[PDB]
Amino acid sequence: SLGSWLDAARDLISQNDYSQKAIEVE
Amino acid sequence: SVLTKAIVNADAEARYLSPGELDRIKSFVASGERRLRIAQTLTEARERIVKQAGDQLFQKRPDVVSPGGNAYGEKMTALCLRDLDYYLRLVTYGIVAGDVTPIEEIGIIGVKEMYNSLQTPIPAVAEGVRAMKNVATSLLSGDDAAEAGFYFDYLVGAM
Amino acid sequence: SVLTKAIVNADAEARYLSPGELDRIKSFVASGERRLRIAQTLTEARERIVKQAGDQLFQKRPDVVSPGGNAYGEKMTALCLRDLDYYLRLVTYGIVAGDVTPIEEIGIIGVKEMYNSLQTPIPAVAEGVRAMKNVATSLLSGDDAAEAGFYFDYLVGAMQ
Amino acid sequence: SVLTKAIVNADAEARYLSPGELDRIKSFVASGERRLRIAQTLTEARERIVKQAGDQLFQKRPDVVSPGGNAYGEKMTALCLRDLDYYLRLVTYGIVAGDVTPIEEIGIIGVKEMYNSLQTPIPAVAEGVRAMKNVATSLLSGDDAAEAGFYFDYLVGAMQ
Amino acid sequence: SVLTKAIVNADAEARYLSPGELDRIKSFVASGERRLRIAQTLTEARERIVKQAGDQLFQKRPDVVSPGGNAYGEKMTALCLRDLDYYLRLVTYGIVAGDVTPIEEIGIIGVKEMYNSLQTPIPAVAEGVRAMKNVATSLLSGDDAAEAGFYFDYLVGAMQ
Amino acid sequence: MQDAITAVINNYDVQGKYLDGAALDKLKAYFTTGAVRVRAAAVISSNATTIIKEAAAKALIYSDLTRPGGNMYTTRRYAACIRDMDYFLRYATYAMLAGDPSILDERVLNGLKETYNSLGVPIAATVGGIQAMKEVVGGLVGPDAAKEASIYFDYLSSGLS
Amino acid sequence: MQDAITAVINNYDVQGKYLDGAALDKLKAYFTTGAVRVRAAAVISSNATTIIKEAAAKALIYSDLTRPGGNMYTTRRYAACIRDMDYFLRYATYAMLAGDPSILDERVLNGLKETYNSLGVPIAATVGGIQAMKEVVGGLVGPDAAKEASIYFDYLSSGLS
Amino acid sequence: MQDAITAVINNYDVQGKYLDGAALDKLKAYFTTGAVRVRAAAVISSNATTIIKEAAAKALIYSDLTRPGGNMYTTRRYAACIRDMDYFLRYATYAMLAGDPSILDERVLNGLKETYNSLGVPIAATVGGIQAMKEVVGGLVGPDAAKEASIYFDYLSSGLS
Amino acid sequence: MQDAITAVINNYDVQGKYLDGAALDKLKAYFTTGAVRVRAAAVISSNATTIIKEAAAKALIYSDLTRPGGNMYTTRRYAACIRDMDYFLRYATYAMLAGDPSILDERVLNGLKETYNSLGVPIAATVGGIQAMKEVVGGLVGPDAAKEASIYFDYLSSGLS
Amino acid sequence: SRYFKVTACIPSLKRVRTGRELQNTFFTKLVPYENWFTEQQRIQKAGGKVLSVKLFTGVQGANTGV
Amino acid sequence: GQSVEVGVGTLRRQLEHIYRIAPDATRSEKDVAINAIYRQVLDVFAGIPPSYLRLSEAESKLKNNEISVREFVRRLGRSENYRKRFFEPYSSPKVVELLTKHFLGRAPISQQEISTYVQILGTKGLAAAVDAIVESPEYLTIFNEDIVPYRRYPTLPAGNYRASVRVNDEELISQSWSSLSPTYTGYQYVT
Ligand SMILES: *[C@H](C)[C@H]1/C(=C/c2[nH]c(/C=C3N=C(/C=C4\NC(=O)C(CC)=C4C)C(C)=C\3CCC(=O)O)c(CCC(=O)O)c2C)NC(=O)[C@@H]1C
Ligand SMILES: *[C@H](C)[C@H]1/C(=C/c2[nH]c(/C=C3N=C(/C=C4\NC(=O)C(CC)=C4C)C(C)=C\3CCC(=O)O)c(CCC(=O)O)c2C)NC(=O)[C@@H]1C
Ligand SMILES: *[C@H](C)[C@H]1/C(=C/c2[nH]c(/C=C3N=C(/C=C4\NC(=O)C(CC)=C4C)C(C)=C\3CCC(=O)O)c(CCC(=O)O)c2C)NC(=O)[C@@H]1C
Ligand SMILES: *[C@H](C)[C@H]1/C(=C/c2[nH]c(/C=C3N=C(/C=C4\NC(=O)C(CC)=C4C)C(C)=C\3CCC(=O)O)c(CCC(=O)O)c2C)NC(=O)[C@@H]1C
Ligand SMILES: *[C@H](C)[C@H]1/C(=C/c2[nH]c(/C=C3N=C(/C=C4\NC(=O)C(CC)=C4C)C(C)=C\3CCC(=O)O)c(CCC(=O)O)c2C)NC(=O)[C@@H]1C
Ligand SMILES: *[C@H](C)[C@H]1/C(=C/c2[nH]c(/C=C3N=C(/C=C4\NC(=O)C(CC)=C4C)C(C)=C\3CCC(=O)O)c(CCC(=O)O)c2C)NC(=O)[C@@H]1C
Ligand SMILES: *[C@H](C)[C@H]1/C(=C/c2[nH]c(/C=C3N=C(/C=C4\NC(=O)C(CC)=C4C)C(C)=C\3CCC(=O)O)c(CCC(=O)O)c2C)NC(=O)[C@@H]1C
Ligand SMILES: *[C@H](C)[C@H]1/C(=C/c2[nH]c(/C=C3N=C(/C=C4\NC(=O)C(CC)=C4C)C(C)=C\3CCC(=O)O)c(CCC(=O)O)c2C)NC(=O)[C@@H]1C
Ligand SMILES: *[C@H](C)[C@H]1/C(=C/c2[nH]c(/C=C3N=C(/C=C4\NC(=O)C(CC)=C4C)C(C)=C\3CCC(=O)O)c(CCC(=O)O)c2C)NC(=O)[C@@H]1C
Repeated sequence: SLGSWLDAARDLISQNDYSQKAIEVE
Repeated sequence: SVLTKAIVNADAEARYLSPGELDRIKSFVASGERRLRIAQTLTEARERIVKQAGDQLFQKRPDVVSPGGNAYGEKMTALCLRDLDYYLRLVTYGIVAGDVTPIEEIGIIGVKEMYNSLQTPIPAVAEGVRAMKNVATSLLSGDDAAEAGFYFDYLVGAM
Repeated sequence: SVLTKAIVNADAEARYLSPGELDRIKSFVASGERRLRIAQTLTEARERIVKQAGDQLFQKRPDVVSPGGNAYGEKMTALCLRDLDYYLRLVTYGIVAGDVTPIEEIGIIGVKEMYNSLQTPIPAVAEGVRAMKNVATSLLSGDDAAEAGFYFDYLVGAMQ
Repeated sequence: SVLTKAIVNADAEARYLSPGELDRIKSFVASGERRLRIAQTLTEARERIVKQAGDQLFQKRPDVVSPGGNAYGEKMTALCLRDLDYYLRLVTYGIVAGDVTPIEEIGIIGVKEMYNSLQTPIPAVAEGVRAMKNVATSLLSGDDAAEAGFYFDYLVGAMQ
Repeated sequence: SVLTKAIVNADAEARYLSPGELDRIKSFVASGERRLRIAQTLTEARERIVKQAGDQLFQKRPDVVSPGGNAYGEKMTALCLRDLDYYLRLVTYGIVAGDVTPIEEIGIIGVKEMYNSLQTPIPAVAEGVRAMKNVATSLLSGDDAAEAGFYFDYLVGAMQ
Repeated sequence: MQDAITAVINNYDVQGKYLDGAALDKLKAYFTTGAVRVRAAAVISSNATTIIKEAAAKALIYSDLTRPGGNMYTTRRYAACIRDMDYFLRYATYAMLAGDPSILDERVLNGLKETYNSLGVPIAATVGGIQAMKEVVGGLVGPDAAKEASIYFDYLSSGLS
Repeated sequence: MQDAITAVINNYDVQGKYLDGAALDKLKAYFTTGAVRVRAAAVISSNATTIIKEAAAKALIYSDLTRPGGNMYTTRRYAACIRDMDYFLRYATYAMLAGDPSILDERVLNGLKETYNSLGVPIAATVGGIQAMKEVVGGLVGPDAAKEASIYFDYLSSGLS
Repeated sequence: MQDAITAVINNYDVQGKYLDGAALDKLKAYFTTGAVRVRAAAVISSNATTIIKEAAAKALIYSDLTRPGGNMYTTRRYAACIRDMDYFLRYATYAMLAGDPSILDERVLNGLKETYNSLGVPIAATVGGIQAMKEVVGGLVGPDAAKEASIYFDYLSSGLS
Repeated sequence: MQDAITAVINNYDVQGKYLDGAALDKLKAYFTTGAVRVRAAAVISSNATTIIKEAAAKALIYSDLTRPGGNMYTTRRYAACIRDMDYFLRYATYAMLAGDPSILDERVLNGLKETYNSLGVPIAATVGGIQAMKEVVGGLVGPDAAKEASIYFDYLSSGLS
Repeated sequence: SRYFKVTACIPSLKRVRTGRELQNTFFTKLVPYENWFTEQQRIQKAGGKVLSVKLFTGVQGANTGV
Repeated sequence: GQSVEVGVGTLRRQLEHIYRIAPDATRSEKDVAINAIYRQVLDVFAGIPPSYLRLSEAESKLKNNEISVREFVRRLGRSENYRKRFFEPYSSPKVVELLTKHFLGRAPISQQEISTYVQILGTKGLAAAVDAIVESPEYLTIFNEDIVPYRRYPTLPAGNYRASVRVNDEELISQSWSSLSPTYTGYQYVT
């Protein structure tokens, strides 16, 4: 079921938005 | 394990174990208690290692978790985390065995084929393992950390 | 050596050295200092070890030092002791190397065939090595003696 | 080439060329004139094919032409176009040969390994070839396009 | 057949069928209708072809139909004709298949060994097949005759 | 193996009969179908990887099989399963060109059930995967081609079960 | 082959479970035994030829087997029998180090019965020879080691019979 | 090997040039010749044994070579010589179809002179035999074919000498 | 092959001398270096792919060699070149652990120059690529390790040239 | 092509070998048809016994496709 | 005075591993032996076959223990990659040298051995020559059905130890299998 992953993953998506960062060469 | 490897070489040469082979077994069994401790620490902190490494990975590669990206969507994101958890469990097995035989059969041979079909990018799975190393290493004593590091590095090499 | 053996296994697998194989190398380098001390002790006591072991062997087997026996006569007895000295030297090399590879190439391959031409009895030779182990063990510390024992045992195993 | 392949199989069997093999050679020589025309068309339109294909590829995959992506930067973008041009040249050689043998030795064997070192994504490359096929098909006559399609398809299949 | 051969080559390479291999299949299926007509013509004229070829062969080689010769006597002469009929039937099968694989299994492998036991001369048999070709060619259209010729030639090549 | 053309010749050779009109009609039938088959085969080869992916998504993945304790758990086993899928697809394509199911029996089907049973590979799931591939293939090839394609996929499925 | 450590790991991997304290305890148990096993193995290797000689004297030689018409009659057969004895001893030593009987099944035991039946080698006598070796080994290794050593010898004997 | 078509391709590929009209003209030239070559090849294959017999009669047999003390004396050596003749004929036929001498260089010509010198095979006689085959072949193939056939025979002869 | 420890032993064995303090000092020297070498080897193995990529970028690629006509032109040849680079790197790592260059002479360097000359592989460029790898490796391993690592890379380069 | 499945047991009667030879001694295997006649002979000369032969692939008495 | 690595030397022994596949064996053990087959018979110096070189159906039958290592080695030689890499570029006498090296581990013993195999190649396949060596008695004594072929430098026949050193240690392959895109001599230096 990956239930722990399902709740943790949405928690992660809500806390931070990846759709702006853009890749950094670093 | 160390045992399996030693025995297999001896059997192939149809001989009893060398003094060198015996010595390696002795050293390994002395290290056993320490190895079990390292594994236990990582097992306990599993959820943290995966999650913090996951966060770093998503920061490092925003694209994967983007509408265009493969990992996009919560279900997909969960699967990527599930994968990280699987790889962490494998590492612990390696540490207690003292070799990669368990790791290799379960997680690296045929790995190229599977991810390529899925279209998940491997030139990034390795990065996730690197990430996991950094987190895991911070929960270990310096000597313990080095031991653990080797196994993490092997995974990165194998991909 | 330990190193040689590890490299050879990696070459066969066509791989870089495994974490486990690297760990084995690490253990060997740590042990090295102790190993050197053990070897030095045996080197110093060599003359005594050979002589005492010879005596025990001759007590164990009167025959070798008898008219029928190969060892019979002064020259022959010396040669039998010389052989024991050679094996002791090899054992010391083995201890520092951490493997029998040095021992094996110099002394255990073709040994049967060599002794058979000479007509020397192989089991007696093995007894002489066992004798040498007992003498060596007494000089060595208990922990040291165990280490030394393995190498002595290998010789006995290889030629019997 | 068709010819090469037929001869090579016969040599291995140590036999003169079969009636069926001879027939296939006859068919190829008849088709040759058509094949040359198809190749010429693509050669003339090459600059256009590469450009149009490139555009489609970049539209389909923003990432390659992005800071993270391999293609990012003018030099890199040029190299990605250069690659597409190389693959088109290979395809033309294939059409005149009547086989992918020319294509395969120059471009498909070792391609994965080369791209993996470069870190270029192989699936993107495949997309670019697919793109090139679509453009090429439009220039070619329907019958011609089918012939040309097979060679393009082979490339796409191999780069996977 | 052409189909069998193409699939077998692909299976050895462990790959799906190449563009060139597919093209050869396409050409063959177009040719097929014509091939069927050629086969039908030969089947209808078979009795005549065998008879005429027999006569020419006996003209070419008086010896075979002589007391020493194998063909001598009615039963033996019938058997020689029966053999010619068998080879003609094989040729028809070959024409429709577009390949000699069917012919080869039934007629060309072990042929030397079979004839050697019988003591029939193999070169004479080849002459009979040549004879059959000449008769068959006359009945066939020039283009058709060329196609048929290849299969006849293969037989002559295979036993020589 | 045996193809449609050779199969006819095979049957006439045991009789010893020269090729006859009825036989010729069977050969004629194959020759008309042939063009369609060639087109279908090229479609399948180009889309082969996708066909396998789609079929796995439909049946194999996100399932108990992929989860630990399942026969497709571990990378090694996952990779073996998709390799077998590829085999089935390739052989079905060969059969479709040939117009004969014999090749499937000779190379794929013979001994497969017994091997699978010893391995512990689940036959039912495998059959399901073959059926899934057929559906995907059917779409790509188009209807006329699909009928021909379907019989070879069905032949594999029946053999396994 | 499989060893004690890997056997625990494999059992947890099929469950998908991370390693737990109960599992750790089994692993810990092996690690304490290990030192003793290594010492035992060295003893056996050094005395291997003697062990076989003593065991043969106890069971095989001075018997009908050695006498004409017996399986161990002729030099070729005598030599083959003591070669087999050496195999059993070597593999039991390997198993004792490993702490797992798997290697015996994988290499020694697999196909042995069938081969023996075709050869005409008498299984009962062979078993007797293995049991004899065990007793001799027991003496050399010492009591603590002997218990561990015994189970692998017993495992071989049961497999053969 | 490399055929005529691939030889053109290779020249352009090292330059990196796409195929051009001048290149296309060379390819076109080959395609007209092609049909003739195929006909010639079938003629040669059917008459292969005869061609070798006639050529041997012209040069090798009834000679000192066949007589005692000669390199083709003894059945073993006679048979080896006719085997070589057959190889030359087969490879020349392959070259004629290909329209390229490369195959001859890669397999037949490479190391042949040195081998012959160690064996003691006389090169001059061998060359003579090749030239004899050419003349016989020329007759069978017919004039248009003969010109093409001749160059490959000549290529072999020059290589050997 | 020979390693540092065995090299000392071999020198004493030809003399017939037992090991002495001077010899022991050389052995002692190796044992201190050893720990560093092990760490370096692990670094190189993990970063092996990267090392080769960087080295190729520095010397081989973006060059006439990659462009048509060049040895590293064609995918097949590109892949061969990076294959060889990986071999050299793996053996250098083995030499560094061993503390002796012997292994390089035996497996890596044997017949290499002559083979390269026949192939047309350019030696100078290869040497350049080895030197490039060394620089990259030097950075990863760190300075103490780098000195040790450098000598083996230099040994390879000198051999090839 | 036709294939045979073959089981055989082979003894070493000329020499005594230390390495494990069980895989050579009892060997079920698949043999191409064209190889079997040679492989049968080989087992017989060694004084092995051929326990079983079955035709895995191919049809009995087929004139073509063989 | 002479050292332990003087004549034959320590290395060539101990670089030789007998590999036997066991049915029970772990995949990681099995794959090391399979890789060794590829590296002896196709001369894969790097020791890990590129995927295009692999043959998968044969590997699956080997991992299933439906075929022997000997039968796998026979299949490899009848393979197309064998024929393109080793038969087609070479001349028949060199083809034979490569056969003995690849299967058998040694240089050809005699000119009489060379002549028999050359006559096979000319009259029958490459495959028929591959079948002959594997069927050969030498093959069956040294490797039988279980052992993967290894490099063995014999010494029993005269001249064979030298020859087998020259073929296994110095004759690296020096020709390109592929004909297309010949490399130009210049462009040696990278600028
Ligand atoms: C995370 C690093 C990347 C990512 C994640 C992602 N994973 C999957 C799906 C699968 N993961 C596995 C893999 C394993 N199964 C095993 O047995 C093992 C070894 C123990 C592993 C590593 C499986 C089987 C799947 C397929 C589906 C399933 O789990 O049943 C997905 C879904 C695949 C898809 O295309 O939908 C995803 C997205 N994606 C990224 O981009 C990260 C780099
Ligand atoms: C474009 C579709 C994609 C892309 C391409 C890309 N390629 C490079 C660099 C190289 N590509 C080649 C390839 C070839 N050499 C050959 O001989 C052949 C076959 C004839 C090919 C196709 C080579 C040799 C290079 C290396 C540089 C050189 O030419 O010397 C790059 C640049 C990467 C770099 O860091 O150099 C790129 C970007 N990349 C993508 O992401 C596109 C999808
Ligand atoms: C006498 C010349 C020397 C001698 C002999 C000796 N032999 C034994 C014991 C055995 N001898 C054999 C030998 C054979 N078995 C066979 O199948 C053949 C070939 C046909 C032979 C030659 C066997 C099997 C035995 C074991 C006992 C048994 O037969 O059951 C001994 C006894 C010693 C012991 O048991 O340890 C002896 C003394 N010994 C010498 O020193 C003489 C030079
Ligand atoms: C000795 C206690 C008894 C005995 C033994 C005996 N064995 C053979 C022949 C063979 N023995 C084996 C067994 C093994 N080979 C293996 O690889 C393994 C596993 C590691 C085993 C245990 C085999 C395969 C053979 C056949 C060929 C060979 O020599 O290896 C014989 C000879 C029989 C013959 O005629 O060949 C004998 C005598 N027989 C006794 O009577 C004793 C009780
Ligand atoms: C007589 C029993 C049959 C017969 C004979 C015949 N032979 C030839 C020609 C040749 N015969 C040989 C044979 C040998 N050379 C050797 O070295 C040996 C072994 C020592 C032998 C037996 C050779 C070399 C020739 C070729 C010509 C030459 O001598 O240089 C012919 C002529 C062939 C032709 O067709 O012109 C004949 C007739 N033929 C029969 O009909 C008898 C049954
Ligand atoms: C016949 C015209 C002349 C003749 C020939 C002859 N050749 C040999 C021996 C060899 N011939 C070759 C040549 C080839 N082998 C090949 O596979 C090819 C390429 C396809 C060729 C052209 C070789 C390599 C040999 C050596 C090994 C072998 O026999 O195969 C002999 C035998 C000499 C001996 O003593 O061995 C002979 C007689 N010699 C003549 O007299 C004619 C002028
Ligand atoms: C890379 C830096 C340069 C390069 C490499 C390159 N090598 C080949 C071909 C071969 N490489 C070797 C080398 C070895 N074989 C061995 O046995 C050993 C030592 C044990 C080595 C290191 C061999 C023998 C070959 C030939 C066959 C093979 O590929 O296995 C090529 C390809 C040549 C060809 O034409 O195919 C290349 C490109 N070349 C460069 O340009 C770089 C400077
Ligand atoms: C003994 C009188 C002297 C001696 C001999 C010696 N030889 C070797 C090594 C080899 N010997 C041979 C020689 C032969 N092989 C043959 O086929 C023949 C002809 C029938 C001979 C005579 C070979 C090829 C080797 C090398 C391979 C092998 O060991 O089998 C050595 C040892 C070298 C080594 O490193 O092992 C020695 C010592 N040397 C002396 O000191 C005597 C004067
Ligand atoms: C996938 C749909 C299902 C699945 C497959 C699966 N198969 C194996 C193992 C084997 N597969 C085969 C089958 C074949 N080999 C062939 O050559 C052919 C004919 C061309 C077939 C179809 C074989 C022989 C094996 C066994 C040995 C080998 O690995 O080659 C496994 C792996 C089992 C293992 O642990 O090795 C799997 C997973 N199983 C599933 O879960 C799917 C339902």
